[PDB]
Amino acid sequence: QQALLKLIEGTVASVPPQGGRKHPNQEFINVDTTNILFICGGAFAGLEKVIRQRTEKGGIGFGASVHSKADITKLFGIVEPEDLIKFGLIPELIGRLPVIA
Amino acid sequence: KLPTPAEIVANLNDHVIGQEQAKKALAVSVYNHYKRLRHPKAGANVELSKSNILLIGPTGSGKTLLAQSLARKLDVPFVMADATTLTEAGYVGEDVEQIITKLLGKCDFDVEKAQRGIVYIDQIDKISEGVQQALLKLIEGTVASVPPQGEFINVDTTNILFICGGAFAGLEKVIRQRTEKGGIGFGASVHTKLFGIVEPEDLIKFGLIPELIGRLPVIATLEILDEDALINILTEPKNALVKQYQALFGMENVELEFEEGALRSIARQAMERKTGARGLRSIVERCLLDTMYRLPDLKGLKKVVVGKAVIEEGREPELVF
Amino acid sequence: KLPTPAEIVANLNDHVIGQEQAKKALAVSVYNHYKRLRHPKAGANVELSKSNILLIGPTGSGKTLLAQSLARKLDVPFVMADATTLTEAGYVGEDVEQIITKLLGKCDFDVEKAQRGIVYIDQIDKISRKSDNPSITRDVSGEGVQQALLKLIEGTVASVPPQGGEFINVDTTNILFICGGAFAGLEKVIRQRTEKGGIGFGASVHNADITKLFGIVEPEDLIKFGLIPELIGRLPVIATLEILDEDALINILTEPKNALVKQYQALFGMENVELEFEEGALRSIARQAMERKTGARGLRSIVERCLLDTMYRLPDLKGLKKVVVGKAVIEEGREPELVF
Amino acid sequence: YLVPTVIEQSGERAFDIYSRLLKERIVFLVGPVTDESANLVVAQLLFLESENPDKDIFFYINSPGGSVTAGMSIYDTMNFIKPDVSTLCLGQAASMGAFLLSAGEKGKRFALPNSRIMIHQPLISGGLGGQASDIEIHARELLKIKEKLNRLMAKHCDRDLADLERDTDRDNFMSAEEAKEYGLIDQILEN
Amino acid sequence: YLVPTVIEQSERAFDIYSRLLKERIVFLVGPVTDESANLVVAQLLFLESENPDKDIFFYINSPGGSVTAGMSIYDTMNFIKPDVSTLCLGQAASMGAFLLSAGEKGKRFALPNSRIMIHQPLISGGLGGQASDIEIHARELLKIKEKLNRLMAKHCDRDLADLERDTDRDNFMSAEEAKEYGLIDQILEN
Ligand SMILES: Nc1ncnc2c1ncn2[C@@H]1O[C@H](COP(=O)(O)OP(=O)(O)OP(=O)(O)O)[C@@H](O)[C@H]1O
Ligand SMILES: Nc1ncnc2c1ncn2[C@@H]1O[C@H](COP(=O)(O)OP(=O)(O)O)[C@@H](O)[C@H]1O
Ligand SMILES: [Mg+2]
Repeated sequence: QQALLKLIEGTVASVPPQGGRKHPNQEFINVDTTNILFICGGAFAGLEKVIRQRTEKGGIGFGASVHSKADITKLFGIVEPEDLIKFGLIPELIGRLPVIA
Repeated sequence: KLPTPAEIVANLNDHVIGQEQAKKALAVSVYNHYKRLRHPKAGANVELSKSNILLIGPTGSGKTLLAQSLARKLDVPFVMADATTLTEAGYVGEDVEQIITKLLGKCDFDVEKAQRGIVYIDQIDKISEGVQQALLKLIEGTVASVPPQGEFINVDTTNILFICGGAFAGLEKVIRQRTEKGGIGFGASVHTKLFGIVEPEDLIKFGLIPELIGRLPVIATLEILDEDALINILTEPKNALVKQYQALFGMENVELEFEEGALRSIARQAMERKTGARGLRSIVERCLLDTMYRLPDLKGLKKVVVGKAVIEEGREPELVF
Repeated sequence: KLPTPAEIVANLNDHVIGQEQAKKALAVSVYNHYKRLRHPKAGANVELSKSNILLIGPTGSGKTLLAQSLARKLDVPFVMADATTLTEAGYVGEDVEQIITKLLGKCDFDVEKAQRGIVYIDQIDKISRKSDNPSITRDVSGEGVQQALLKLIEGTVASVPPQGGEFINVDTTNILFICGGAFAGLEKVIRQRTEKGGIGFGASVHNADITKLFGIVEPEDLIKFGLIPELIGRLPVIATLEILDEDALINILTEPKNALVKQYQALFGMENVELEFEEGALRSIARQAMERKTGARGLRSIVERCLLDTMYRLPDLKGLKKVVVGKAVIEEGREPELVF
Repeated sequence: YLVPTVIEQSGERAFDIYSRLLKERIVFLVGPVTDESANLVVAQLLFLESENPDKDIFFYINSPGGSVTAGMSIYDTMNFIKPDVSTLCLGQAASMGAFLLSAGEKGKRFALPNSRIMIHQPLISGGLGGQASDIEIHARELLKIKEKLNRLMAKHCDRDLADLERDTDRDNFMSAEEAKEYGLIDQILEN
Repeated sequence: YLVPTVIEQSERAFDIYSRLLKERIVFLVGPVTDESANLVVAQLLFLESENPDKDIFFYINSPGGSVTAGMSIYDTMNFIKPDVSTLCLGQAASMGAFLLSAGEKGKRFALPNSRIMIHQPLISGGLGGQASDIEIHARELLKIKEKLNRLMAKHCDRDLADLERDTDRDNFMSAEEAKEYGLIDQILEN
């Protein structure tokens, strides 16, 4: 995630010529990823639980307010960065992915 | 032209014995694959996708032999890969398309032949994830680049047929967990038919990633070779061990012969090692080393008879002059 | 004509002591290969595979001797390669084509003889596959050499420099490959495959017996060691060398033309001192060398450390005529009996 | 008691020493035979049959006896399950302990050289209170158990029922050699 | 009691007795019962499988206990291939002294201030019921008494008549007296 932060946003990457790894003793090509569109995707399995924890907190006790208790589709449709942070994504990466489809 | 699914099995029975269900399954899938590769792949037509095969069977059942026989029949190149030769850490990508370098080298690096070839992956069950992800990304359509034959070469593996196989040892208990009443009960099922009813949830519980199961729609099962099939294997096939060693003795003036009890005993010995027809060669060579060293010295010999006592006991083959 | 296996082994005994099963295996395989080439009626459906040989065994067991004796007897284009010098084609070192070049040079570049010769490759266990690299630019010395070697062991055509300074096309379909090496991890691989043991009264409970372990090697064990499966499948004949016992070590100590005993007797022949060993001394030297687990190489260390306190004094001792090394000199911290 | 923990090499797995021995098909019957101790033996015998129905199960017995019904649950489980149940006498096999020892697979019943094996008719399988009609019923049931035990013992030992009726009348203590001659065990282990 | 936890570097957390079992040390502490003897047997069987050649160290601090329980340990010690060295800590009395003398000859040890006591067995069980039952249990106790004295005489390289005299009543011995008697081979100091 940290290595993708600078790559997703504008930077000048140093890539190998289709031949080898990313070494110090390596010939390189400069590529500007400023105008390169990135589309990240993944099946956040445990995300529905996080969204349900945030939207149905409630509480325990005689004096507490118990909140009502909507499957993967409905919960994903209301996902927020807070849930993606609790899931494991760093905020620096979510800020670089403003559109959430 | 192209061999029909019936002619494929006809020619494939000469090299492999048994496993008729897997034979017809491979024949149908391969015929359909190489008919799809003859479709008008342009215009407003339907973009056709391939159907891979998953061969589940014991060791020495003939999975690799089935794949190689199909390849020899259809003039396509073939290379066997091993999922055990792919490491978790490291560049799983860099060595997963080295198989493409191997396949290209088998066909003079002509991409036109390699892109329509066959690839067998050994020990598909021994990787029960990075290796699975790479095999999945490669089984699906992808353009890989490899070094030249001496500039880099491109290979699109969408049209390459993949036949994965392996001996799923603990799969039968995964199946029995849902097909039978109980395992440890007094009266409760204490212990290839159940391999024949294998369903995706069993392979997933075994530890195969679901996306890999999704690209292996054809599941064929191979039955263990019994003491009878291991005798035919010794005599019937085009490259039978008896035939090979009879030719070795036949370039000289000595006729090699086996007793039926010798074939049956040597087949039982191979079956006792849990390796199938793979162990037949070692025990046959052990049995015939009695004479292959002495035959150079023996003069006036005309035929050699290999009895069951040579295979079972420390007996010498009968030398009749 | 073609030397028969009995003749082959009868002359291997002149240089290699022990390892009878391997001498039989090598002799039979070589005779079958040469006869198969002389009678290519096997062009029929029977696909008699090229019976290549894999020569596994401990250090000092006699792999490099079997190769040399087989070479100098067969009277055939024979080369001895070392996988420690082999490299990938695009890097510094010797690519696998230099072996074919040496094979041509061994036959006056008459390709007809080279295409039917033998290629011995020592230390092939040193090019095994390994994980992605520390020392990472490319695993050049490893799997790349295995693949370039496999491309030669199976029927292909190599292009090599001319006889003088126009490349020669050499087909290696009929070139026999004999690979060898001391697979140091193979005993652990086998001991993981077996050695299950057990617990309880009615169960059998139990230094690694690498002799019987090597005697039960399977192709998958060599795959675990790091060899590519397609190479092992091309090496069907597997010759195993036992650890030299006391009697074989004694014979090596005394019988060969360049035995250690004769070497030191001539080393003392530069002086005028006679060196004599007792039968018990040879027995104890063989036992101590077998305990070092270095094969016949551990024999020189014993004979050198037992004579160290004597070679230091021979030029100073005047009037000395004979020195006798007894069992006490080897087993105990004693001095050989000096005869003036 | 503190049961030691041992490490099995495979990764590593930590076992208590009895679960480690169960992994190699060793089942212990130590102390009196109760409903709970007998059901643990039955649970282990059932479990080991599922792990491998062909491999022998080793039943180590160091028991002064116990409940007949509890011992019969072990006995029927031993005879029912497919794998042979080898029995070994450590220290002592008395009463139902000697019965279960003789109940092992013929040819695989063992005893250690200084073990003590004792056979005898059963005592109270339960109190005999209440009315004379209740006492008559419990006396008849005890006699049926007595005959059943002697009959099964005679079958195990290849002896006549009349021999077991004599020899189980009072506490019959036997060395390992005497039990081997009697027919309770097949071999005596030394090393 | 709280058994301390120790860390083995290789990390693996052991209780201190499992850690010592890893070093092939088996403890017999307190009375010899069916349960304490079977733990010793389980440890002896386990250690033979780990290494049939290495010595097993059997540390004994016991006032005695059941004869049959002690015999399960005794036969296990003699059966298993590895030598079982025995060491007396504090005391080895009754079956504890028997198991101490049962160690491998040359490897039976005692600490300098340990106390070793040998004696004929007491009740192996009550002697109630009828005179016929009492006769049977008396005969069985006499057979055990002779068996113990015979095995003790074998361990100590003494005559059976010597052990019959000396085990008549509680015979307390220092480590030096037990070494002279033949119960132990050496006395450890440092
Ligand atoms: N079987 C043998 N018969 C006679 N001499 C032997 C034998 N084995 C080893 N020697 C002695 O050992 C010396 C070197 O042995 P050799 O080089 O053949 O071992 P190697 O198998 O090549 O060892 P490594 O695998 O370490 O290279 C020779 O000079 C020879 O005298
Ligand atoms: N059904 C079969 N018919 C003929 N030969 C067989 C058969 N199964 C195995 N073999 C022989 O066994 C050897 C190795 O078998 P292999 O292809 O490795 O089986 P698998 O791929 O199932 O492990 C081959 O040389 C082949 O001749
Ligand atoms: Mg060498």
